[PDB]
Amino acid sequence: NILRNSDYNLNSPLIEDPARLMLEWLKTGNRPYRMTLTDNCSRSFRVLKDYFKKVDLGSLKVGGMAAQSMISLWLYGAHSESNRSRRCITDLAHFYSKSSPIEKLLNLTLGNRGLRIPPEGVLSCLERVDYDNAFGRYLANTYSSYLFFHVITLYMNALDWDEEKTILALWKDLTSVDIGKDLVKFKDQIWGLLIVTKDFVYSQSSNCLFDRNYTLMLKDLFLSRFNSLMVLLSPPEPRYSDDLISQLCQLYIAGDQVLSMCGNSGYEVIKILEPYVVNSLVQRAEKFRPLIHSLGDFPVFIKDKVSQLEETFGPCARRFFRALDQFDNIHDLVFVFGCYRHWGHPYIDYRKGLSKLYDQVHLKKMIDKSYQECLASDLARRILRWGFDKYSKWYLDSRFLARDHPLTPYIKTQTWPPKHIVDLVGDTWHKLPITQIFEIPESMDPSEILDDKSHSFTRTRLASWLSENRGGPVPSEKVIITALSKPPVNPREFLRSIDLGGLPDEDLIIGLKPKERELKIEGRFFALMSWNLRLYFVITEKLLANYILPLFDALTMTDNLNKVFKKLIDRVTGQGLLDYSRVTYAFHLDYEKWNNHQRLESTEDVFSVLDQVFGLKRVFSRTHEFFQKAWIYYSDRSDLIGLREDQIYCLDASNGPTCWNGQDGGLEGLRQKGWSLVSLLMIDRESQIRNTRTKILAQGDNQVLCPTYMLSPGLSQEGLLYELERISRNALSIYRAVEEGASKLGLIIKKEETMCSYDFLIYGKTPLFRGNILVPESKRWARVSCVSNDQIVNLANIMSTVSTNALTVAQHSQSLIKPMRDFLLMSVQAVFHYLLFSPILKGRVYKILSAEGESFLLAMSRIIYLDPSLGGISGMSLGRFHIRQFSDPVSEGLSFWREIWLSSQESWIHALCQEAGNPDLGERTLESFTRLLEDPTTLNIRGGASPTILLKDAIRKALYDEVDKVENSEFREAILLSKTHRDNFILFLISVEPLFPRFLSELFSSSFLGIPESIIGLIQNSRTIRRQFRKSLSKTLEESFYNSEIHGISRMTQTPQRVGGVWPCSSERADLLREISWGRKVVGTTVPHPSEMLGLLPKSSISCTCGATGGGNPRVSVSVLPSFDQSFFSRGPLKGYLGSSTSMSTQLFHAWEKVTNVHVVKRALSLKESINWFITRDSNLAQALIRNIMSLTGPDFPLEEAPVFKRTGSALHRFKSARYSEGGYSSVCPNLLSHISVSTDTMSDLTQDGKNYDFMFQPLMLYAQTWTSELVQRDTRLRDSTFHWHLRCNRCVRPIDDVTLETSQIFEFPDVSKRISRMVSGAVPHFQRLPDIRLRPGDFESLSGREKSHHIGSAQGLLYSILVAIHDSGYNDGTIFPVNIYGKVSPRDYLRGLARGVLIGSSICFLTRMTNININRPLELVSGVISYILLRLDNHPSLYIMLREPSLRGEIFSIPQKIPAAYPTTMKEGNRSILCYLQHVLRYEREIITASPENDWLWIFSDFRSAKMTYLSLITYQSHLLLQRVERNLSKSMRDNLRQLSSLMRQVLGGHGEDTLESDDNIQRLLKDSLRRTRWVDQEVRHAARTMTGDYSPNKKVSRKVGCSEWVCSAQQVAVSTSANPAPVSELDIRALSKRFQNPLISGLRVVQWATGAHYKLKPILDDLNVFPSLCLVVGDGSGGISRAVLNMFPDAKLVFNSLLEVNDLMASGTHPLPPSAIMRGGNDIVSRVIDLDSIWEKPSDLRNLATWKYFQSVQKQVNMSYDLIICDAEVTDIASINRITLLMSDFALSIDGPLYLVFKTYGTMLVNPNYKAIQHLSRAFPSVTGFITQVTSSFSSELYLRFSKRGKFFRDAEYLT
Amino acid sequence: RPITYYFRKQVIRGNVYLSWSWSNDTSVFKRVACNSSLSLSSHWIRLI
Ligand SMILES: [Zn+2]
Ligand SMILES: [Zn+2]
Repeated sequence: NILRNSDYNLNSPLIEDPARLMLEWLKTGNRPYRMTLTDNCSRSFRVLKDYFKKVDLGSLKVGGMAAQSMISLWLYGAHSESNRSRRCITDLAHFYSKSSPIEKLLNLTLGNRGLRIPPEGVLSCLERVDYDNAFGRYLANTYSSYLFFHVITLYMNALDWDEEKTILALWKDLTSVDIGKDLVKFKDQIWGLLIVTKDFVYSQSSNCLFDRNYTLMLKDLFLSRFNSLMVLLSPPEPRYSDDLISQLCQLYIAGDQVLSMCGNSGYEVIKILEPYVVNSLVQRAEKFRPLIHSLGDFPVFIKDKVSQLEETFGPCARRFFRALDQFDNIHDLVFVFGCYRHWGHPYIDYRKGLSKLYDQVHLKKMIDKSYQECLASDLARRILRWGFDKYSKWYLDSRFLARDHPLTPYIKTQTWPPKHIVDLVGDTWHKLPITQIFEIPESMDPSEILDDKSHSFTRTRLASWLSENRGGPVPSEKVIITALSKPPVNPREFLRSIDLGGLPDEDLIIGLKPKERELKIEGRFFALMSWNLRLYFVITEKLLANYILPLFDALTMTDNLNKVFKKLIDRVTGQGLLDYSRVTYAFHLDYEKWNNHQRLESTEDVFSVLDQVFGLKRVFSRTHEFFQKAWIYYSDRSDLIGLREDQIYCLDASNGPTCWNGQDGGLEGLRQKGWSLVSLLMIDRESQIRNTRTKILAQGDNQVLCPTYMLSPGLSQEGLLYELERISRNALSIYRAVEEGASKLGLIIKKEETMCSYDFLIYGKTPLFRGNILVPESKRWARVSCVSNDQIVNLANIMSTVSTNALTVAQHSQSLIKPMRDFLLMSVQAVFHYLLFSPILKGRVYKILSAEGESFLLAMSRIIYLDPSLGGISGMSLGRFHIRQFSDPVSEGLSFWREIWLSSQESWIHALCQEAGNPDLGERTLESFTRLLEDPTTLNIRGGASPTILLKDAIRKALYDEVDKVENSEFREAILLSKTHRDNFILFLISVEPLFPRFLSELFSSSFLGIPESIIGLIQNSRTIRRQFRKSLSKTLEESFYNSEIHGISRMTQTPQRVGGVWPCSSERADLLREISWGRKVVGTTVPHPSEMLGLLPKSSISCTCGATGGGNPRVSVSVLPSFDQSFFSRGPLKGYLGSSTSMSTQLFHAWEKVTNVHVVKRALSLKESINWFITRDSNLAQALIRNIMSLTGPDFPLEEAPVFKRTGSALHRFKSARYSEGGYSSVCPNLLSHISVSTDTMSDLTQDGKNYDFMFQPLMLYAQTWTSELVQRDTRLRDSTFHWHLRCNRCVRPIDDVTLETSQIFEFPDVSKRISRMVSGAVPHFQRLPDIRLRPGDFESLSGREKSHHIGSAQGLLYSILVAIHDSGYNDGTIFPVNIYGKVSPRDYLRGLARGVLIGSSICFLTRMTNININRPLELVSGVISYILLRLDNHPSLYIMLREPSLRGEIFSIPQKIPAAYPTTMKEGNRSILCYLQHVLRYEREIITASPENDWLWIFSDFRSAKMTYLSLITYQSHLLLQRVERNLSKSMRDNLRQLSSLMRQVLGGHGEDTLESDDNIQRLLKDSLRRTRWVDQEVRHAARTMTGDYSPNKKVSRKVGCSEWVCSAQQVAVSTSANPAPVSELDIRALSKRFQNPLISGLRVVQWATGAHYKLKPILDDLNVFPSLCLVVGDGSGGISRAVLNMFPDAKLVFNSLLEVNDLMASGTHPLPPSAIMRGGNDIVSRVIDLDSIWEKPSDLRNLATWKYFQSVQKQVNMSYDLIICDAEVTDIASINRITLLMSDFALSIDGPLYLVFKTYGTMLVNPNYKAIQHLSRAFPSVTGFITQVTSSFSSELYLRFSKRGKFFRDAEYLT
Repeated sequence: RPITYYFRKQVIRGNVYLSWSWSNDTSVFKRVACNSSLSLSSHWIRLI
């Protein structure tokens, strides 16, 4: 006799049948059988008769027409005023002003960070103009209507008379009551007189009637409008106009007019609004690069439909589209984009939509099959290539195959074939009988399957319910209840039964339900299936998502937001670049009913291939057979079913069908992944045959193609237009090909609706304008107070949705100040509503509102800012805006509060901080330690933790005392085992001394107890609880929530906790707080926050005063690029750095399902992987883990002989890449991050003594990125000033002091293999145990540098080449080539060792790539394989880092090497040089290696010492000796041994072979060749830097006895250049001079090249110069070159490099760039007589700015010297840049007093164009001039090196050229 | 000047062969109005 409400916001669909039926009942008769009988509706009908004995009944309106009146009414009153809205907004602004000081915290943290504060005031935004005006009357009426409807919905969703009495007690002068009946009236000057009759609403003035869902809709839209305009008001910067607010009021009124004079049918107009905005955005994009041809017919489509809707529907649509086109800005248009729901939702016509669906599904086609054959052949080719790559083993069976087929020899030899062979069989891979690859699990975790999905009925119960009932809608069964009733899943057996036919005719039912808030009158329909069918679909799609989707890259379904952004950036490079080097088109494809039109005959062969690879057949195929053989019905109407005992026989099937017994098609939300696969394969085929460099993005419906094209840097207009013509041609061709393929598969594509652009893109309502992720804010601020389903309206929940909405806004945006201000405002609004009324508390609060002066201040501050862990349970600290997935919120909060404490002088904030310091700890007993298992990094608190723990424990109680009433025996026994052993195992876990809590959590969830806890946390639905359990659980939970909110408000109004002085070094406080909470020392969780250990104020490299004095001060360097544009048109050159992000917090860019766990056995195996990190082998915890995995299996398990390595040199909060690791979320949009690089190599100083600091750099990088971007965009002058952050706390920095865990207590586990089958029996496949050989020791730290760097090199090469030969992801990771090892190593031996390692890696790749004909040519094979490895190594970036150490450079350039010409030395040239040295080592000096018998032993290291790499390494060495020990062709015995090695690596490297097939044959095959020729070490390479590697080997070599190398020059020629004012002009001179030719002969005779071969030209001028200048200023040049020659000629000379950086994305991730290679080629003396070489990038290079020249003057002042020479060699064809250059160079030379010589390179052609402004602009300090020409200059070129000279203080105001 | 590969063909007794020239007009041509690879010409000159 009691039910919950669970309905506040509009999540349900919308419908008109209830109102119609209630009207028919009110007119006359009994209830018409379809009315959802209850008590509420009965009493409502009673009162409704008692007031509808009037006469209005008979001309009443209903839903679908009722709105019509309403909206008109509303716009009328919205432009009328009242006396009520004044009071409301007056009180709201009073609340804000009472809450004004709150913002002080924000302003204080921004002033500590070093930024200005907006002075208008976010929080006093409702007192500038919000009254007595049109806009303030529309705002106040909107808010008042929202309040009205909120009160209405509260009265509706109340339960008892007491709540209604409470409500009327609160609102008195607004509401009225009539007792003796339940007759409640609500009046208002706008909306007249409503009569909310409990579950129904009636309007008299607007003569209509309706139900709750409409009230929720209107409440939601009014709230959207209000909060949107609110956050829109008072922003910091002029991002928007004010005519945005005025235009948006106009737009909303236009929509009102549309609705008021076109009915619900006018809801097609917003469906046109959205693409209209998109078209406007595109047409505003092309203006920047307007020279390319825009394709498609999108704008024509838009114009036609606007004219259509203007002719029909009246001129209202005209007004709407006019006001929509009124906008001009871009962000305003996006803000209009977000509000496609601010008008309402349409009353759907389910019959109409179902009729259209029936027709669209039953529409037969005449499609082809050969296309699908080719498509599936491509798929099988891809899957087999992947299989061979990862696991070097085919997946065929020659026993079933032919012989006149090239693959029987290419299978007898386990290889992969070349291009011409695959072309010979390009479309026949199906005729290959592909066998099983991916073993499926015999069980699965319930967290992946069970969910509140409203499982359907089956035929038996359906027929019985129809025979019993007389009508009404179906309530469907639930999933967890059905699961607890029936036995669990055994997918192997299930799919084998389906393989045998299976899925009998009974369980083939589907039910429909209309989707919610989709804005279509026809309405979408999401389905709910039966148990077996839903099981089939779910396990199938999860199976594909696990082991198929990772192959494809477009497939953006199982991906989070960060990875989405990474993919978009990768597929958008070439948008908004300012040049014509990267043109990327974007085709958005949106088919017509893709789901329905996807049909059987298409998906037969692709699905067949999937089914063969899983070892099944026809199973996937059967899908459409099920849709052919299945019933389909509609839930909200049952009386239409008339079943004939054989089929459906639907009734009333003339007005439109409702049900049917079969359909050739599919439905939305089902098999999205396979259908996406086939569509993607089509697209990829067509593109790859037309253009290979296409990228694809696909979730299944909103597909995106992106073809990229590169065009040369220097191109002329004719050629440019030719290129663009060919570009458009190819793009149109690909689009036509896609349409042809789609008509070949029945998928019709709308030609006039596919979108095309080149500077725009869309993905899932995420717009990307010119590479910039542009944000809609309106969706997210509209979702304020719109809590999710099956949740409670608690303070915590609404504040949490506010916070996460704002944080997702920030992740979609930049300029965090705006989302912070919006967070504040929306939070205050939400809490004002919640305190106006609290449902679960069943009354108003009265403790916070009545407060004044200070107490209300403390209350709000505690509500909003305090974290859930620190006393409060509602708010969040601002420190979560810096990073999102941080490992410890405690340190973040404490750092924030400390900064706010010492950065202030006020009183109450001190009290708040002291409260945050000592958060009122409580008991230290059991029933609290469990919290550490559900959410570590928390505190045992007096006042309870998040209600999740409370739900888990309450449901645990109900399930323990009602275990007997669950039918299943396995689940029953599992819960039985749970009860006892849970307490006992928690006791053991507390019995572990060091208390590393993450290990305990993973162990608790990894044992059998994770099963019940899993499902118990999977219970979150109130109706689920009411069905399964009884009123006890629900009542207990309600009372618990009551007590919890009471304690919450008591905490928010606690006593001020009088101050006790500030605290130092917050993280230390957190550690000791955990300590005094849980007694013992704690580790792991305590992680510092960069807000503490990087300081507040950064400083530019200039004017910092650190330099190199005081010591090796560490720092985090931030190189910003000059391309920084605060606007949204450039996207920068770079990619960005965001980090990784684990998808375990419901952030998948949609919300369909989650990925909580995988399995208990896999978690236990992960523990076994982490055995030796912090636990010893022969101990009690190792015994426990082995007992655990042996309990969850049989005692006959082939354990893996857990390893014999020791990563003692590592951290402890880097446990696993499962839940929290890889810190970093990049809360700010990456768009501005395209301008930034962030280096940490300075922090290498921290490892001067070692100590194993090993702290995470990613939070540092991210904090720096965020706040330096903010500090740049607030001051656009420092567009190139590299910053550097210094450390402030040293006590934050923590030496690891590695620790171990041990106990004396032992705990025995019970058997769970003979007690629970079907859950654990076969979850994980075989492991193929290998026998160990004890890995004879190393004895490593007894050698010198020159004796072991060879070993290090060989090890690195071996590991890299192995990780390349098997396609692991760790082939391109920086953990292999670290940077703390090049500074102290012998370079020659290091590189020769790399060569050795690469060679034996080539041995393994030879073992793999072994066909039947390549055997007789093995030497060329070895060479080519080495070349392949070297190619992949060229693709390795971070190797080029080794060019920082000068010793390595000297050794690598001692051999001839092609010198580059770019300053920012890239991967390409650096790796090319390294690989040229390696290729010179090989093929000249191979004899030196593999000889000198004490260089031959192979020392392996322990960076990847797992069983996998081990046997692979021994195999590589054996195969290397066997390729060696040979000079002539091979023998058959050698081939036999090699095939045995191939089989062995096949067995070890997973697959489906036998495990090893022997041990004695193994040892006999590897002994005497590898085992007694490896010397394994129990140590990692990095820490070797301690003992001997750190001891530098002084190079005691000098030279090679070569002569003095006398220097040389060449001829020259002088020319005159005079000047005067008038400057007349002739025509023939321009005619013969201004014609630029090009003919390279002498540019090729310029043999030497350093940057471009210019020193040849600049020898003679300086040889003529007669000062021997001490100080040159070289500018514009790329590298060395001219500068290097300057250093040659004048020994007593120094230099100022103004070489531009122009960084590219080919560099490393964080590290700083390296100096120009040319100068590092010079030598030590020449380099030291450069000023500063390792600090150039820290200096600016922007010639067009002034700071560069101020830096030059600063150098002149700091050094006791004065400039004498200047050189400018900037080649530019443009004009403005060189004009600026000359302006600033003139002001510079005017700011020099001493003698001066200047050299300017120029082209004679520009010397007569009057727009050059070079001589008349530069000749303002120099009287003396002479032009110079060289005997080496381009054969036809007007190159002049003009030399100016002065002696001091000459002005010569201006003089043109004569 | 722009680059214009003028293509044509010839027939010898029996079969045919192709022919190309820089200075002719037989009206089946491939043309490009930009070199964009003169650096390669200089490279070949340095090599030889
Ligand atoms: Zn600190
Ligand atoms: Zn500094």
